[PDB]
Amino acid sequence: SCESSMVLGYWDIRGLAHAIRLLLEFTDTSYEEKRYTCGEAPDYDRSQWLDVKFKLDLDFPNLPYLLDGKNKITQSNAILRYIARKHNMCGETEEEKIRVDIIENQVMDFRTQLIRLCYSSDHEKLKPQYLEELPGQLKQFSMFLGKFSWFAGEKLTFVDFLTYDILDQNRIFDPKCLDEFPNLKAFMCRFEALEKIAAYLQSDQFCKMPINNKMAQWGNKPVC
Amino acid sequence: PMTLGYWNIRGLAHSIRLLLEYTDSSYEEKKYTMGDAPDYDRSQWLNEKFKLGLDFPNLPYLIDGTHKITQSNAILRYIARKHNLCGESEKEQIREDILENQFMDSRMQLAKLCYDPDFEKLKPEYLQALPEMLKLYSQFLGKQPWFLGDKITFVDFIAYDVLERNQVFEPSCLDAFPNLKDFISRFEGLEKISAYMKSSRFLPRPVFTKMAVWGNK
Repeated sequence: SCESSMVLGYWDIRGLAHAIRLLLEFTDTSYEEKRYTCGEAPDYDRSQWLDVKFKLDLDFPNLPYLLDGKNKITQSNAILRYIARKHNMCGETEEEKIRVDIIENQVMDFRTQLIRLCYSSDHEKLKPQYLEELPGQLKQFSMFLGKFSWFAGEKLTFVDFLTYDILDQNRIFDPKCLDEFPNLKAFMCRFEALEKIAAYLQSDQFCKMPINNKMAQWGNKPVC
Repeated sequence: PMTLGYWNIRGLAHSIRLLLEYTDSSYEEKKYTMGDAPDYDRSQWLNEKFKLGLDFPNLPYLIDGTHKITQSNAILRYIARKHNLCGESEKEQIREDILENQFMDSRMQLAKLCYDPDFEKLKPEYLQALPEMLKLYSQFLGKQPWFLGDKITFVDFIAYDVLERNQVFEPSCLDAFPNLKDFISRFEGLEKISAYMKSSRFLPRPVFTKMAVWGNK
């Protein structure tokens, strides 16, 4: 077998590693996972990471990180691109590549706003603003997707895993958001229907993972 | 020819303009002006924003024939591929990906600082942390001429922008790292770059939009 057992290191949180875990699962990539715990008390003790931080031989110590033998990667999009590239899950044609590159950076812009909103102490007063602006962003994703099966056109690429993650989080924040967009809703089902994804989504550990880290003003606790 | 639309600012368009010049791509720029008054009037963009036919309306944007691309990294990767200025081997590609993201990180770090009202008190916080940042980039570069090895790729244009920009923010920052200081020199020393830098189309400053606490205008 492949038996790579590449180690994925990140917090004991869904967060950024969610799209990576899903990609690994989907592509049957043999991996070992290393989860870092955080402090729950006012002093969010993250020493568990800091102790080994400078001992992993990473060029830019960060989380998540992936150690695949001689290849040690950091930065989420670099990890996704890496694994995906190995399974040809990137755009093949110039047109598909362009779409992939736009999506990758676009979901980054989207996710950032959400993270900011969820972690901020002003989360509540800011909440309405995010919501009143939400349909506009979802609108653009629906318009971009159109009649395609995947965001890259008719080919599943890493960007679908990214898009799913952020649309899911928003779905959790406001279940009704995707309703006026039957286009997106079809995408979500089609993605969760993939054998590897479906199995993982029903998995025990998956259910016990918080959306965001303990210091987040939202999603810091395990949900269903 | 190609059209590049962005504010009349250095900002996120810097790396793109440089890349375009280096590759001798025929292009025209559509610069947008922002209001100076309390109302930083962005109508010049907004009034045209949705009439361009972009899937995700945003600045900067590049229109190449039927291709309408947005997002800095997507525009750079497009022109790069168009001129073969990308990493080929998996190793180069890994460096390219980590660096692209890593450099965006640094960019946003400075940006937020310069736009945050508490700039005065936050500046020191940034300055003392800066060295460790540059250390990692210096080490990564090593004794190589360019970040991806011997061949200059699009990643170097992102590098130049963020490193050079930090140097204007604090001239002595790159002194302790001669490695990085020589990079800037070598880059500006490229025939097409130096020529462009003599051109009136340069626009090295302002760094940020008029509403930034530092490097505005």
